[PDB]
Amino acid sequence: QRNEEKAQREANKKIEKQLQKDKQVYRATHRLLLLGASGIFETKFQVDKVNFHMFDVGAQRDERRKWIQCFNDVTAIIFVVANRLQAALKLFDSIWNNKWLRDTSVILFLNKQDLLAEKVLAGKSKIEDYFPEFARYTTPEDATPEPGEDPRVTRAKYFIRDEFLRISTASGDGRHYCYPHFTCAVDTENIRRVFNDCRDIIQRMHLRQYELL
Amino acid sequence: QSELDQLRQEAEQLKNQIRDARKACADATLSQITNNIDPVGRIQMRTRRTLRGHLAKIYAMHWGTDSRLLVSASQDGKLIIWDSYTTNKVHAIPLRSSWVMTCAYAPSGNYVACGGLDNICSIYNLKTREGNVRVSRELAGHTGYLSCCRFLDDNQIVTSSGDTTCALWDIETGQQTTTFTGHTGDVMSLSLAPDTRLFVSGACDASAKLWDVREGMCRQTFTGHESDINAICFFPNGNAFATGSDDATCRLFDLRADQELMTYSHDNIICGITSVSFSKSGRLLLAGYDDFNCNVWDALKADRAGVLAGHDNRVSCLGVTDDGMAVATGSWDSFLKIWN
Amino acid sequence: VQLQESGGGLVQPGGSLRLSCAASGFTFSNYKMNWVRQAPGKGLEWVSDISQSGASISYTGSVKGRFTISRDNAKNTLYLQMNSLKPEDTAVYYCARCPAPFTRDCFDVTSTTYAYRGQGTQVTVS
Amino acid sequence: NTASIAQARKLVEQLKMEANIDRIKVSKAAADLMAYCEAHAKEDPLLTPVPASENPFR
Amino acid sequence: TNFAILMQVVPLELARGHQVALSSISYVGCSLSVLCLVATLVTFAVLSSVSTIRNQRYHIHANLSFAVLVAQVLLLISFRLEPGTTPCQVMAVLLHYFFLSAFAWMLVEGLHLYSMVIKVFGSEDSKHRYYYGMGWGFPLLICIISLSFAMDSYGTSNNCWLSLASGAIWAFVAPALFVIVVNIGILIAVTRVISQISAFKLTAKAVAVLLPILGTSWVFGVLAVNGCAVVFQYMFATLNSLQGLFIFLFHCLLNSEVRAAFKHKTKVWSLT
Ligand SMILES: CCCCCCCCCCCCCCCC(=O)O
Repeated sequence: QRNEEKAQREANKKIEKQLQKDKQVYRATHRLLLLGASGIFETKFQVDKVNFHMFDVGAQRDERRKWIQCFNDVTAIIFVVANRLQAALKLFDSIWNNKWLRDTSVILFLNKQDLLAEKVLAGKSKIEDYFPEFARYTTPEDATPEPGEDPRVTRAKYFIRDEFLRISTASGDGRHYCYPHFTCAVDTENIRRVFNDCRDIIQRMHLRQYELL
Repeated sequence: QSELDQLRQEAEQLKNQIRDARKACADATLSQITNNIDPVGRIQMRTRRTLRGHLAKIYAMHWGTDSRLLVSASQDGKLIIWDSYTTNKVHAIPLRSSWVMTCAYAPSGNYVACGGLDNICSIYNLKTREGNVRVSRELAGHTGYLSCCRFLDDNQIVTSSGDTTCALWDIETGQQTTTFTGHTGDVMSLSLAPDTRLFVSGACDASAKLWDVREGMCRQTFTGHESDINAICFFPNGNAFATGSDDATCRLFDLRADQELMTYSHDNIICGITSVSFSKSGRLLLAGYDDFNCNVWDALKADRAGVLAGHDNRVSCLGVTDDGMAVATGSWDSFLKIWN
Repeated sequence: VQLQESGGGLVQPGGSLRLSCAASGFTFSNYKMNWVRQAPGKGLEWVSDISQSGASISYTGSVKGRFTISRDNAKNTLYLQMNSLKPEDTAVYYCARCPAPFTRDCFDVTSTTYAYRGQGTQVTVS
Repeated sequence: NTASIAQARKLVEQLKMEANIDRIKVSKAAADLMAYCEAHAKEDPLLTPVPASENPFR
Repeated sequence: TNFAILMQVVPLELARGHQVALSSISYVGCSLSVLCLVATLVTFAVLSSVSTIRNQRYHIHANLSFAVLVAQVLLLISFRLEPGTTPCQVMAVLLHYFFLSAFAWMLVEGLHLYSMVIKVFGSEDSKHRYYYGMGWGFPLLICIISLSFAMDSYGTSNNCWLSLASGAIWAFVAPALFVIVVNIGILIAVTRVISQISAFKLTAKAVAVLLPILGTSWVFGVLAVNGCAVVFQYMFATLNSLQGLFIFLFHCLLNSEVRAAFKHKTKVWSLT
């Protein structure tokens, strides 16, 4: 009875076409993992006619040790940072140095840019209490301070940026990079920043496939 | 509090009593009992079939009871039902959530299950007379992700969660019958006994527990591992089970002895076990690894008697046919090979 | 896997205290270790860490220069020495172990759910 | 700390119940495993050389 | 007869001594290039089981290597055919088609590099049909146009190559010139984008790697017009005859992906 054998081949050739059709949709979209310091949330946005797919695992536990391995083929990890700072630094350590996430780039987002301006002015909770090195940190002068903020805030922000970059450009020896950024509670251009950073990530990955960079 | 300290001391005393009882139980060791058995020799297995068609990494795999059809789960949101003999795909089930970490093939061949970060176990009816494959039930009672799901019968299913709890569901009504609480970390693997009355569950607390399905209660707790238990697998006779971990060791425990017997580890292996399986006779213990390989241990004498190689990324799933004719290994390179 | 801690107690401010942890069940020379703490009415905070051979040590800023960590591989014990304590340094100190051997990453500050952590010892300054 | 004492009580009850179980010597469990392996060795395709005539994958 | 006859439109003759050296360079480079393209093709055939090798950029490299291999073998056989006969004409047709196929595949590689580096998104789309078509079929169409209009302009020449006294030689130079110009533009854009994210040796390595696949080393041969370009002919011959060696060195041996795949394959084979 070769009828079953030919029907099986026909079904194979029917679902192979569907797999080919779904391959383009899978490849043309870019996955992102959003995490900070029903059970899973999916956000779909497109900018400049390229599709993105953002994820927010906020209905699970704090042991982000077994399911963080699922996000290794993701193009980038959006790390949002609001002693929560030290916890964020250690989480970024673990994410950077994980042997399965050695090829996944991280796009930082240092929020509370306007919230720290009043916090430093009040002086109730000095940053030097938690980070003693801040008492001798000077701005590298290759900065872009926005006219309207005292040098204290534009030094504080670059302090956390330098801490994260000290974590980043020190170890790992992997095909991945970190992209710091500063955001606020009123801007809506963060999607453009994510788009540009992802463009850079896939650009560098392609260049390294050609072994140029 | 005084009551809490006294109760903790009492628990420590019973832990010491259990340790003393186990020590007195271990008159001899399996290593010194199995020295008069001829070694199996060198086991060479070749990739008979390489099954392509997955886009993302294969995270789970399960054979069928007929040793012909096997299902595969991938991070792109697909469940492909392959035909091993002819390398022909039979079904391509698209999943609602792309992040799927488990898949179970019913013994009757009528249903297939899947689950992952969606926190939901979904049963798919393959027969689907006068229609295509569709979701039959959507079991949702777990606060954490599903790591493993297994079918006891065609009507009821057992699942593991990342919320430190195993569950026994009733698919017809879609409700929890019993909850298996008692762990302290994420449950990562299940293995049902040949008689569907007992099942073991590994976890991230370096402990494997023996559960009774009907009574909904523990019977034994096996603690001999240093790190998280990733894979678990019963012996064919149901009187023992192997346990893989992240400390490069895959030990063998007994239910009647209630303690470990033999540790299967090598100094050259510094990776972690992701899959443990047994041969039909139980002499060979196949084990996955993070070094892109798969070692064929000898269950009676803890020596390496074969290496399966050919995977670019880590093997994340391994299975042996009930016939015992072929072994299937799936890796993160979107490939799935069959060795025999 | 057992981690029994000791050496705590009430210490006058500006004093000294030496906590020790006894490790049994695992090869102490293969696992990076940690010292965590939980202040009353707060969450778990990371204090220090140490590598497999003791080459790499980090602190949490507020304890930098006053606390030192050391491990003895032969005796399977790990110490944390506290110098010039302050009332702010009162908490239950736990000795967490990183989940896997030969790994540089450690997810070990989980909210009262980490399996490879000790019962902890109380250190009070007054 | 009612939750903590409840969890400790549950753990104590579990240990009480687990400490009362019948245990056979390892010299018997290993013998049982060896006997099972020796009895089922003849029906293990992976262990014994599988003939190519009845092998479905070649 | 030498390699420089491929892209010389002016009828210049060199004094004895240059011809002998150029012929020796042509033989040595062509043989060392075919024996090396065979290696770079068997390496791909062996390593095709690896996931990284199974992308689209290795289709282009495999087909380009095959085109250059057959073209150089045919030219080597064509250096001895007693020109002015039927085998000479058929060899001329085959050489024309295969060299245009090589240039079309170099253009394919340039476009793929443009679609991966400059236009970062959209590269994962499957354009196998378009690439294969514009690589193989278009040289066939250009040959069909060249045939039936300049058929007598193939065997009737000093060497077994389409003539340069009837204007039919531009059927090879003009597509080659277009390919070279487009690839130079793409290479300039890629150099700019690699220098932007490099803030000199990194750019030099990129240009060295991109020289063989993009085929921008053929511009030397078309610059022999005035008559004092014997050095230019020398560079053209000795730098485009070793194209297979350069391809194997920069795209089959110094490639990290290929080396890693070979290491994995040899650790698999060692377990047997
Ligand atoms: C949709 C295409 C996916 C990838 C398909 C396989 C690509 C790698 C193999 C290409 C080269 C095959 C062997 C060439 C040998 C030769 O030309 O002599």
